[PDB]
Amino acid sequence: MVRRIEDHISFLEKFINDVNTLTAKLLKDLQTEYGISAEQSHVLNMLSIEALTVGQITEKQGVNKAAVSRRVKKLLNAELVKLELKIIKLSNKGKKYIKERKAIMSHIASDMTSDFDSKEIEKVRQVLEIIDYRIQSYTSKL
Amino acid sequence: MVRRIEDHISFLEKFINDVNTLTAKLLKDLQTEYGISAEQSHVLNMLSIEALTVGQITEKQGVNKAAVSRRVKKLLNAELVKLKIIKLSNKGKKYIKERKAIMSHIASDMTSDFDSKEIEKVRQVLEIIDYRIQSYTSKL
Repeated sequence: MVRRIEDHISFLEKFINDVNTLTAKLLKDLQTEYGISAEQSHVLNMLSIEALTVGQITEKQGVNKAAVSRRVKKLLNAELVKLELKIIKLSNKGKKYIKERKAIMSHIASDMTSDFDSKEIEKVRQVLEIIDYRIQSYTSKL
Repeated sequence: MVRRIEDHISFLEKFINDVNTLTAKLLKDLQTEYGISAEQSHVLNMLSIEALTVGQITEKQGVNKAAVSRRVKKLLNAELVKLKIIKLSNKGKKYIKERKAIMSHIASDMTSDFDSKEIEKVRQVLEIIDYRIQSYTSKL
């Protein structure tokens, strides 16, 4: 079992890099055309799901109390995000951006899974949901 | 069905960020113990797979023409990397094995209660996806 989960782990690290490498390539032009970097794009993607504060973002991101403060002020100056700890939500324009990001992904994902059996995907998705639940739970403890 | 594939992509992205988040917190002390930052640790990660040069590294990495050359310099001076042809040293490999031990122990604990065939089904689905992604980034 040792060489087993270790193989799964090695495999998942590779799958994650390939997903990141492919995502960056498919979004280079959009970010280019919106004047934002990959890093700022990943921040808009986090806020497409829930309104966050520099505090939250920093925890999920990593060691960047200032690098986050900067990136967020830059997003505010580009009017891609807005305020209401502070109320950091997406502006209408950051939403247009997220809609054009989803539409680009959704499209190649669709063509890539058109043949999958939804009953099988559904079982796989439940398993990953439980693991996701345990990762988030463990992240909370310590 | 377009709102279902969107849900899957979002879930998939959320899963990946949760893993990256957890991975960062689990390794901070070890990275700290070795005198390196998370970003220099990513360069070791790569070199753990295959010996590379600043060429391969900058690409996969992404946007980083000289920010990568720097992290390498620091790793080279730390004696984790070794020299063109950039490889890991026996000290760099000791960091990767200890990294592997921390991750493997956590991953197996979160997974020990699953049926081996359930995990294999997940593995097969992800392999087919990774197959198709590599095949795609291959084209353009």
